[PDB]
Amino acid sequence: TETTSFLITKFSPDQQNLIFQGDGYTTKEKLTLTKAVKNTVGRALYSSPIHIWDRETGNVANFVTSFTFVINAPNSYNVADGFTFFIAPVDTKPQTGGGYLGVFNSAEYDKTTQTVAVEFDTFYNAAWDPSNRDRHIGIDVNSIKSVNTKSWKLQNGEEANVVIAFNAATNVLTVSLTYPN
Amino acid sequence: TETTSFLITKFSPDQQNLIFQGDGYTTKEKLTLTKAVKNTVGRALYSSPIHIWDRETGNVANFVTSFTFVINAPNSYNVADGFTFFIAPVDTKPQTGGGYLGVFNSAEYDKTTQTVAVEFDTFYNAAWDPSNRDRHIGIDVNSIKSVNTKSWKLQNGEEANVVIAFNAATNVLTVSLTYPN
Amino acid sequence: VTSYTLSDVVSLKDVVPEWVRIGFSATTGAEYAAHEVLSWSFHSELS
Amino acid sequence: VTSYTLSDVVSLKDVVPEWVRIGFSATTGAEYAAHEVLSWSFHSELS
Ligand SMILES: [Ca+2]
Ligand SMILES: [Ca+2]
Ligand SMILES: [Mn+2]
Ligand SMILES: [Mn+2]
Repeated sequence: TETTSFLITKFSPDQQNLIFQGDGYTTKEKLTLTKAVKNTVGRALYSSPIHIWDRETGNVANFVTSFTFVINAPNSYNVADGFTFFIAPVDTKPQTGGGYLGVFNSAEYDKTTQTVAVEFDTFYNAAWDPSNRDRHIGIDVNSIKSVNTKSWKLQNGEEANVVIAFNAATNVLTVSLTYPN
Repeated sequence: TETTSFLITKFSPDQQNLIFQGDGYTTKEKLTLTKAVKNTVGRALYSSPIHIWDRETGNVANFVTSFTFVINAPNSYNVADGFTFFIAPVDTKPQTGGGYLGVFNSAEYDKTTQTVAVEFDTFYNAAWDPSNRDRHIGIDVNSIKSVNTKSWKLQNGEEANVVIAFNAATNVLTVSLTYPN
Repeated sequence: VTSYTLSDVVSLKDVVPEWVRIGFSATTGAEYAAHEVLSWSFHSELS
Repeated sequence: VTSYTLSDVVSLKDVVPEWVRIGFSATTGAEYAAHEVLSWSFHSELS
């Protein structure tokens, strides 16, 4: 059996257990991925590699992650790109920026990307986002073109509570986002 | 609040969440620090840095660790050097070998070492080990000359269950070692 | 209280490697916003 | 069952840095033995 757990309820300026990429950094007790500036990318990864499936046994891990995040845009009409929680190879570096969310490089399935992401997408990319043009949550598998999406109304500046859980017996990934009002 | 937790009951051949130093590696689902060979050192560290105290608040962490270890000597009367659980700076590398256990460099107090270790010492080093010559458990603070020791009878090839706990309220470090017999 | 839920089947074993890193990413374009995380907890169990 | 206990006061704040790595070390000399670890768990909580 192998378990990994961590809880961080307030970030420190020297958070040595995180890996920061691009614009990512900590403090005001918070983790900042991007400031409100154009054409940028920030990522933050947990330091320890996680054993998510076992080659010997073929077992796959159950996991749950909870986090609170905020998007703060100058006006709620012009926001861009979005945010993701992602699972990727151990030595991942930032992928394409902008609509690709720093996690993918195409809208076609690329098996070498080897990444699963839960996206909170704030900008409609005609090439691949839902034609309703709504902001949305999406499950992404080796492509920026989600396997499934749900329309989501962004509450600018509000804390969003998210829970993402994976059930190994069923291979079901569940995502929940909750705003207090 | 910040918590870090892990459990490993079977080690994999490529255990990417540990850092290996010297001869350490994993095999037959066990972590092997040293094989039964002369003059060697092996160390294994959990990958993620651990936040043990904070300069901002002055808070110190409570921690507990459980492990089961085995010492297998070809001859039960001729053993040597010992084994330790330790806490050290993030960039820690092997120190002096043999009776220094790969963690210390001197019997004199060296504040720069910044290491606390719990030793399970199997070989009497006349310069600093207890004069009774008994194998012993010890608490080591910046020196190979333990601050406190307890005689221990090695049980060759037997599994030892160890619990080490630190109580931040009192600054007390406790070690327990148990053999099925 | 406003909630959003989404679920789908992902065969993790066929997509990601045996060992992974987890994390967050955020990006901006011509349009932008700050993206911040206030708290994070994670637990995994491999039997 | 055979058990041994030991304790002492160690002012951690004064000896180790704020961030640490934890682990095991073993050594041999002219006399030797294999040193192996079969299981390991760890929990820390910083308030
Ligand atoms: Ca988009
Ligand atoms: Ca000794
Ligand atoms: Mn999308
Ligand atoms: Mn000793």
